[PDB]
Amino acid sequence: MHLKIVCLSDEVREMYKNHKTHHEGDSGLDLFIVKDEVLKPKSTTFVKLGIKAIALQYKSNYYYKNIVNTSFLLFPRSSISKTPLRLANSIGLIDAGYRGEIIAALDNTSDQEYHIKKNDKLVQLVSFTGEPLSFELVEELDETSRGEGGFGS
Amino acid sequence: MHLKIVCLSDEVREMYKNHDSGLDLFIVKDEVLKPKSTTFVKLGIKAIALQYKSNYYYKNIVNTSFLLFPRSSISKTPLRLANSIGLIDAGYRGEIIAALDNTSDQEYHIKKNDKLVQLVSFTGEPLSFELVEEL
Amino acid sequence: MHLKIVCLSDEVREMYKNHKTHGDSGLDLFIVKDEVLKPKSTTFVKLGIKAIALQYKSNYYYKNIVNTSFLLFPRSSISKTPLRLANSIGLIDAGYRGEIIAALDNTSDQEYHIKKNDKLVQLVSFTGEPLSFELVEELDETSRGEGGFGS
Ligand SMILES: O=c1ccn([C@H]2C[C@H](O)[C@@H](CNC(c3ccccc3)c3ccccc3)O2)c(=O)[nH]1
Ligand SMILES: O=c1ccn([C@H]2C[C@H](O)[C@@H](CNC(c3ccccc3)c3ccccc3)O2)c(=O)[nH]1
Ligand SMILES: O=c1ccn([C@H]2C[C@H](O)[C@@H](CNC(c3ccccc3)c3ccccc3)O2)c(=O)[nH]1
Repeated sequence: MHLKIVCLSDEVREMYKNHKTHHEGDSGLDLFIVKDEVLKPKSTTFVKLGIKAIALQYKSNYYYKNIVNTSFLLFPRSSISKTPLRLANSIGLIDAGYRGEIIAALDNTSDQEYHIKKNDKLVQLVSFTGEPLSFELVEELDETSRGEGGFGS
Repeated sequence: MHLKIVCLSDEVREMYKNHDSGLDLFIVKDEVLKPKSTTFVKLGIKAIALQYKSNYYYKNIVNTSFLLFPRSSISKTPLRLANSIGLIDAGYRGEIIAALDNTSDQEYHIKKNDKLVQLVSFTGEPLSFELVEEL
Repeated sequence: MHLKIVCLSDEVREMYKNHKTHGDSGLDLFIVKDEVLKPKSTTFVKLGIKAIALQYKSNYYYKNIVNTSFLLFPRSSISKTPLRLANSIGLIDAGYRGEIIAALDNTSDQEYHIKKNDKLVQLVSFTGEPLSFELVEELDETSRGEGGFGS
């Protein structure tokens, strides 16, 4: 599976240009926390990840009664387990047509505020097939304004 | 992936007659979830999933296993799916149930027509469905 | 999907030789020793096994049998307990050689006793295809694979 990722700021672009934990073969792509943020105790926070993405896979014939955009998954990283933060929707399902910012809905199970920091890695993108992932940085996902493409401001 | 769905009452049939990687499932009856609880919420349907046969390593159409995901909008409630993602094995013929944890210190009211969970294929392929009398 | 499983003790080998729970999409994994989980805690519970998953090679877009990634799911029956899988679903990458661990949140205000033979989690293929398994002594020639020259 190949991800095309639009970074929503120069700061975010710099993070993904120097991605330090992605290796050839990996089934998950770590995503960064992109801004220091305080998560309220016993709360759900919709944490913006500063990127938009599409996933590309080979077309397949499927029962329903070359390369195509496909749905993909947002998993917690195993290392989230040492924190009090949990993914509210368990596993995120990003449909093939979504052009919005990728968000992690994080439950803070602690009675204390939780500080997340730029460069923390709490979630990862994954293919439905679990196949190795590649990615590249692009300026737009498609021609639409939500896709960050097309004419004008 | 194609689902054949048995609705377990005419009220439920009505909901699915008047109903993409996930197929939203409805809460089919108003219900109060106790504070700090797990409730097995019955969804009033049985279902089998059909996909093309594949050669797999071990040791035309087949019924296959499928998944029960939370909807992303569950996040806006205090309810969480207890078993994370439900696995419905190919052999299952029972009613589909969502095990919902109410993390609130107060009771939570779910209503008929609420959509908290969805059925998903292992491949994330588009889903179709039809209503049947029998699996 | 076919799993090659290394059991890390004879006690664990005894369990998997006599499985009893296993065309199924999930392979149940055992709790392998009695353990007490503290209240309001996350415990990294060691499952006493290492495992590689094998599938037929498939062509994938990226810019005969192979090692493949696989998943650690809670069992549906975990729902009746106060235990929850901290990371939702575990992702085990192709060829991973460490002991498989279940990170379990005890959401109770009471300590929770897990017991040898309890089944709380299961291994699952990304395709949901039936699973087979066999017991092996090593995954590869490396010490982390439990193989190769000893001492
Ligand atoms: O885990 C997910 C799952 C889906 N989506 C995409 C596809 C979905 O179509 C979209 C839903 N946005 C919701 C929202 C709800 C739960 C988790 C994330 C996002 C939302 C955004 C901002 C505030 C409050 C809720 O996000 C996502 O970004 N992350
Ligand atoms: O999330 C799931 C996972 C599996 N199943 C199917 C296939 C599994 O083989 C089966 C387990 N049924 C149990 C049960 C226990 C926990 C969560 C859901 C369901 C049950 C049966 C009767 C009453 C109340 C609960 O349900 C399901 O309906 N939902
Ligand atoms: O649920 C999972 C997911 C991945 N892994 C494998 C593949 C992952 O690559 C690996 C992550 N190991 C971590 C760890 C952290 C949380 C939960 C489990 C495992 C670890 C354990 C003990 C000490 C230090 C770290 O475990 C696993 O054993 N169980």
